[PDB]
Parts: sequence; structure tokens; C-alpha cells
Amino acid sequence: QQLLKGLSLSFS
Amino acid sequence: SNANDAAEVALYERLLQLRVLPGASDVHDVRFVFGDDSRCWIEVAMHGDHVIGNSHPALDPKSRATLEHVLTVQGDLAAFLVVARDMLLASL
Amino acid sequence: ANENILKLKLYRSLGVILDLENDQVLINRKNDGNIDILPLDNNLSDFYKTKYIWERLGK
Repeated sequence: QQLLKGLSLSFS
Repeated sequence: SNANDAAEVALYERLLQLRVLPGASDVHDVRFVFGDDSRCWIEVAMHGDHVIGNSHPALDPKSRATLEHVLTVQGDLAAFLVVARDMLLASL
Repeated sequence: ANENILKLKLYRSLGVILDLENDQVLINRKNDGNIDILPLDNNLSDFYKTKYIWERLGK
């Protein structure tokens, strides 16, 4: 789950 | 390096025809776009209401339920992307 | 473009490994010691390469 979490934090 | 990373991403995008974009509803959602031409896409939210969000070829609840289980229970992003891609391509 | 690191991790998490020193792409779907090797030095179309990769990522 941590790869999507990192992408979401970056996109945010 | 930042240059080399950008070049490798472009090649992955060309090889897989898979682009990772900010979500068009919430920018912190993740939008997976399949195809040269944005023909298919699906959005996922990390810790909101819907894990599986919108998708251009909309998907039935049975299909959406399967995708959530692959993503949340199984925690297998490749598997999720494989199933989502097949499902979306088959609803065009 | 700080997002590019995370994109590369996502792509690598699929088991697709760019191996440009050898002008090829590796596909590690099972982590069982077997790989699929897709050469890039050929006349294969982009469509064919994409179809192949997803075929190997599937079942």
C-alpha cells in the first residue's frame, strides 16, 4: 500500500 | 539523476502504455491511464470513502468489489493493474 | 518531477526491469529464478511489445 501512499503525498 | 529518472519513466510509459497521474477529482487520488490516448482509466483513493473511484469505462459493482479486494486485501498492485486493465479494455 | 522516483518504484513493483545496458526489458513475475527477456533491438512494434508485457504480467 505504501507505493500509492507516496504517490498520493507527492501529487497532493 | 532527475534527468535519467525522467527518461526511464517515459520509456516505462511507452512500453506499458501506463501513465500515473493526479486524480481529476482529488489531486491526491491516483489516476492510472491505460493507452496512448487515455482510452481507459481508473482512480483510487488512499484512505477516503471509496478505495476504487471513478473509471472512464464505468465498471459494475461486482467488478469494483473484485478490484478493491485485489488492492486492499491482497495488497498486490500489479495484480490490481492487470485486472483493472483487462476489465476496462473489455468494457470499451 | 520529484514524482518520477515514485513512478519508477511503482513500475518496478510490477516486476518490469529496464536493462538498457543490454538493450532489453526483464519481466520478473514469479520471483522464482525465471525471467522473461524482451529485446528492444528489433523491429517489434510498440503495440506488440505492450501486448507481450501485459500478457506476461497476467496469467
